[PDB]
Amino acid sequence: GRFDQVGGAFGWKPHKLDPKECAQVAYDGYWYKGFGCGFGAFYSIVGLMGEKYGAPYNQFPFAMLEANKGGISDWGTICGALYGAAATFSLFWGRKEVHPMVNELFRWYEVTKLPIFNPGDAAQGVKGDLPMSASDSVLCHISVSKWCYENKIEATSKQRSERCGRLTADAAFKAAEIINTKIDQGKDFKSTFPMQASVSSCGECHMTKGNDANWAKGIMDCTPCHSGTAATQNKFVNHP
Amino acid sequence: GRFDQVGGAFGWKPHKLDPKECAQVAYDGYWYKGFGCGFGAFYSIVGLMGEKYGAPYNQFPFAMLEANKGGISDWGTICGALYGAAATFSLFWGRKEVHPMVNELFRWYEVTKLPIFNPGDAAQGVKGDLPMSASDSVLCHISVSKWCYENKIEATSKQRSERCGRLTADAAFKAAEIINTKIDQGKDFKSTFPMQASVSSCGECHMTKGNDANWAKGIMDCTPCHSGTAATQNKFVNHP
Ligand code: HEC
Ligand code: HEC
Ligand code: HEC
Ligand code: HEC
Repeated sequence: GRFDQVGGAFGWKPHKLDPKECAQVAYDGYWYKGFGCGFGAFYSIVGLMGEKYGAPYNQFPFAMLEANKGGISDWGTICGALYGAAATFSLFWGRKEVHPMVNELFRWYEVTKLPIFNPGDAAQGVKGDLPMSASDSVLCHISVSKWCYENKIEATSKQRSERCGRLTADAAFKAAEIINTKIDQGKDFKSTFPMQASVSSCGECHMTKGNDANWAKGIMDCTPCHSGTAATQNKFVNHP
Repeated sequence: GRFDQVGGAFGWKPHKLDPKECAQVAYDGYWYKGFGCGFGAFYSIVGLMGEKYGAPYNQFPFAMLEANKGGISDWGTICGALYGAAATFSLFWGRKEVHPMVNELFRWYEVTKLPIFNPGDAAQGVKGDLPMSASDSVLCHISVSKWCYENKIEATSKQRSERCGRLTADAAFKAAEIINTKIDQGKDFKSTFPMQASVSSCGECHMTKGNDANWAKGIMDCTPCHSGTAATQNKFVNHP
């Protein structure tokens, strides 16, 4: 009936992946027809399962993930690579089970200095080395803008598009490892990245049912936006 | 070949839909197995097309959209309803064409007071009117938290669960209108919502090629985060 689907909800069969292969295809996918972060990462997971094991994986409308490029048509929201990777988890597991998987993928992203991946000369943007940094944000605007600012590189530069291309690979690689670990540990799976400090402490009031201050939703690290930093001071007045 | 898909990229045949139908369906879909905002929205478009026209629409793994519940596994990033609705656009059109569609849907969401949709006695979460407001953000965290704060409503209440359900309906409604208009107008589609003030004013420096300060990526309204409001001041020291 209505709301149901071919194969049932979360009824696809997961298959272990080769993280190295994934990082690679994700990076390549990123440049393909200029589809981007979401497409490359998504494809490196479900796309590779399709090439090796056929249906249902190979029946997916892959380019739909172009939607996530630039945090969804340049709105700079969720980093496309992150969505593309986490979305695949929902093809196999449901809400309760996917939560710790995305928590690990997302918390890892906030703290790890990236990119790590290097295509060598398979580089389609700029060959070379790129500065690494921890974004402390799963949001594209924050991740990209901070890095460009800090490194005096333009968000239009071939470098930042090379950077996002490599990040797609790192996220693909990490997501792949998480999928593998999930297949192994079954319903025992646990995130290896503990809850963020700010999330836990602020959460005491803002994310605890019954609390008079329990208004907030979202477990992104609170630090970037709620720290009174120069960046978050009023830029609409006296801002050269 | 690798990276291609059944039907070619953006190869689906779009069909006009009834906005009021989608709104109703999206609202139901929202509660179905607790799948949420992204599931209802996406389904009310592609799902209905499946029910009414068959393959390929009816072949889609709908439950994957549960990935988006609560701003992606409770992370509070892009609102599930917005992503779910926008995603559908990429099944029929390429990024060039989709950009103005997402721009209108997202801008519409920022400036419009919601929710509008009212299931009356058919409310599946909690019956009754709900306070409306413009979020100024396509991010579930800012949208929800600010609304709970300003109305003193726990983010864990049925009231807010009901609000997000209604919001899903509004989003689905608007996306259908956009899709319909896009079908009629073809390559001449233009968004009714213009670029936000802060984005083009701040963008003059930050999102313009060649300018030293060209570091930012993202066309979200800059006001909530770069205004030095009470909210963005340091909440880590002397708070509350
Ligand atoms: C409970 C002991 C709290 C902790 C821990 C933190 N906050 Fe809080 N916050 C609390 C209350 C009761 C209130 C409202 C009344 C008031 O004191 O003004 C707030 C309000 C906020 C706001 C609103 C804007 C403001 O005026 O400050 C924000 C955006 C907010 N709190 C953020 C926040 C963050 C991110 C925290 C951790 C770093 C944090 N609060 C902890 C109660 C408590
Ligand atoms: C930036 C992307 C943010 C992150 C990460 C977190 N919050 Fe936030 N929060 C942000 C803004 C710009 C706003 C809107 C403020 C406004 O104009 O109303 C909010 C709002 C909240 C609120 C509600 C009170 C309010 O000022 O509206 C709370 C209680 C809050 N945020 C808490 C908070 C905590 C505890 C977070 C970490 C898990 C968190 N926010 C992250 C921007 C951002
Ligand atoms: C050009 C005339 C600009 C306009 C208009 C705005 N910004 Fe800006 N910004 C510009 C420069 C050259 C710099 C360099 C540092 C400085 O203070 O001179 C910046 C920097 C920022 C920053 C980060 C650095 C900081 O002050 O902490 C942010 C967060 C930023 N700008 C945001 C921003 C927004 C939101 C604007 C509109 C309200 C805005 N800027 C306009 C140049 C120009
Ligand atoms: C909140 C959800 C945000 C919105 C909407 C916009 N920006 Fe932003 N911006 C925000 C944060 C938390 C940061 C990181 C600050 C840090 O600690 O480094 C940024 C960063 C930028 C930058 C880079 C410089 C920097 O301070 O790191 C710029 C130039 C900037 N933001 C500009 C800007 C403009 C013009 C926006 C609207 C189109 C905009 N930001 C929205 C948070 C958020």
